[PDB]
Amino acid sequence: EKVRDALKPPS
Amino acid sequence: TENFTTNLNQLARVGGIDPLIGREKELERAIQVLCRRRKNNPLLVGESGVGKTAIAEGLAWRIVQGDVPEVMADCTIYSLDIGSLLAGTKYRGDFEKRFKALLKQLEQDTNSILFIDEIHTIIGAGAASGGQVDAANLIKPLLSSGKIRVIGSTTYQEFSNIFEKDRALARRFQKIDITEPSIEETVQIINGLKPKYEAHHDVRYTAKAVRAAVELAVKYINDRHLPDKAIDVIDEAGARARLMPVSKRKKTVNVADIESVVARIARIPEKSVSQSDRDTLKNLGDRLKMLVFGQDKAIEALTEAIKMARAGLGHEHKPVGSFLFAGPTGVGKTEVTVQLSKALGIELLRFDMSEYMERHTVSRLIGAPPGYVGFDQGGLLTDAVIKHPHAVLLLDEIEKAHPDVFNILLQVMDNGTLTDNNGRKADFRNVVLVMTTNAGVRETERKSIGLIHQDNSTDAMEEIKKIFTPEFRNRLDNIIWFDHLSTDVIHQVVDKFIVELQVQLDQKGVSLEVSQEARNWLAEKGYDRAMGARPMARVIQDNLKKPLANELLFGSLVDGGQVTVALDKEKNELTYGFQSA
Ligand SMILES: Nc1ncnc2c1ncn2[C@@H]1O[C@H](COP(=O)(O)OP(=O)(O)OP(O)(O)=S)[C@@H](O)[C@H]1O
Ligand SMILES: Nc1ncnc2c1ncn2[C@@H]1O[C@H](COP(=O)(O)OP(=O)(O)OP(O)(O)=S)[C@@H](O)[C@H]1O
Ligand SMILES: [Mg+2]
Repeated sequence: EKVRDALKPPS
Repeated sequence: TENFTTNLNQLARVGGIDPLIGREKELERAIQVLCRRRKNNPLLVGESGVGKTAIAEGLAWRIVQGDVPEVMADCTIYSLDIGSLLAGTKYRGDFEKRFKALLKQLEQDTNSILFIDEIHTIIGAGAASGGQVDAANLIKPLLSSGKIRVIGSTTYQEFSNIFEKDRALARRFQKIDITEPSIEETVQIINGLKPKYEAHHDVRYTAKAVRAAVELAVKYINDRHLPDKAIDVIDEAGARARLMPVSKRKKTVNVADIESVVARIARIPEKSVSQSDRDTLKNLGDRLKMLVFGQDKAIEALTEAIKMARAGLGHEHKPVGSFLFAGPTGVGKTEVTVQLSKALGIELLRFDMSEYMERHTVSRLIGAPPGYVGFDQGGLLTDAVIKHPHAVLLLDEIEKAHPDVFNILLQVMDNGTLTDNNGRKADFRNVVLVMTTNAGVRETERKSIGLIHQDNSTDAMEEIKKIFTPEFRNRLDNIIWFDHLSTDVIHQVVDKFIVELQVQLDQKGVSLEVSQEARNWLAEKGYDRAMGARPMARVIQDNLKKPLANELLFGSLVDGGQVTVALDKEKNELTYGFQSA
């Protein structure tokens, strides 16, 4: 259930 | 990438890394793998505490010292902290860029080795948000090429459950098994590390103290492995000196202090019994004889067995004592065991075996019910002894229990160790095992059809043979046959119940006085050889407790007052004087 998340900035 | 990695060579040159004594065979094999054209990645797999990380880190200590082949000289070993690689890799590609940067440094120099402790953690570390691009995938191609050398360290459990699942990664790594050292080579390890522990605690260790710490730990500490199992004592022994006054043996630690530490770690009685214990031990027979009468043979067996164990003549791997108490009703089979725990001030582990008649209930002693998904996968008997290694184990009415229980105790009495389904082993070397059985009670109660009455004590023994298997009975120390209570000891038994009554009465504030003639009258009315001592309690309850109860509640004893009991010879009935206040 616990999953890591990778984000990305717009620019 | 200096933050993520640490140079063992630099760390070893200044502070030290607890040098690696021996282990020449393992290091030679590791260096052989590191000199391979391809797949030159050794993996140090072993149990915990077997020096897996001392070999990899020790290799750096040897390099600076120069005790390595010329091919290994000038090599730098770097230890990877995966926690720092994944420190701030929130944005996509931070981990891959960060991790790949580290590999380029290793490939560029080509004379650097990477040490990854707990290597099983790179199988799912920061791969992606539901992605399969993990660190193991990023290192895999480089490992096969042979451009970089990586030393791994992982336990057997982790290597099989996790590392072995990735067959591709396991292929690259050459498993180098590490084995627990022997007693002789182990003392050499402590001698080499001793200078580091002596300086830290400002103490000195004797030649015999080290030999004893190793041998004693192996004997008693069974949940650890030898290289570290023997350093916990050494390390803890020196700490004791610091806590003690500066003038109190701070300079050196002797063999006596070492055995003290082991006793605390294993929660077992220490050797060199104090004079306090001796007084209690010598008086153990007399104290028990004041609460249980007519069973001196049983008390002698229990006390003597305990004395042999403390003296150092006990069984090597068997328990302190395994006994089977068979006898008529109310003869003190369970009372002597219950009072033994109070005399020794140790926990009583009383298991009623009438609740284990079913076969499925025997799995609870060494495990959990079939198909239990929770966490409590432990056994009542195994966990009890683990919590209380020094205790009295009482299996009441064991004959009622399923025959499987007997098979469970064969290793308890022959080897001293019972293992749970999980695989952990319990120690029964200090737990006094006492069993009680009422086998052949009907044979004794009934009377033989003949002119001459027959003693059916032997019939019970034959029944014992039928119920218990020969293997189970051979392991037992001795089968004590309790005997019927004679008229002489019954007088002592009545005195015991009377004092118990007085203790209950003291709280109410009333003092009871019973004449000697009255006490004898109680014995004659309630004496029953077949029924033992329990009828004596009932006659006292019906005669003494009943009148007192009504008076205490309904009048003349609400407020504490003295009581006196006397016997009327003419009437052959007891008398009482309430005498309130
Ligand atoms: N020469 C030596 N041989 C064996 N053990 C040593 C030696 N010198 C020190 N030790 C001890 O052994 C420990 C290392 O035990 P290892 O079996 O390598 O396990 P580890 O690196 O702690 O990893 P785990 O706990 O097994 S996953 C050190 O932390 C010391 O307590
Ligand atoms: N030898 C004895 N000396 C003093 N009290 C005794 C003696 N035997 C029995 N009693 C008392 O009698 C009661 C029962 O004693 P137990 O030891 O449970 O008897 P037992 O014969 O082992 O019982 P079972 O039911 O036959 S296993 C308690 O109140 C004991 O204190
Ligand atoms: Mg009993």
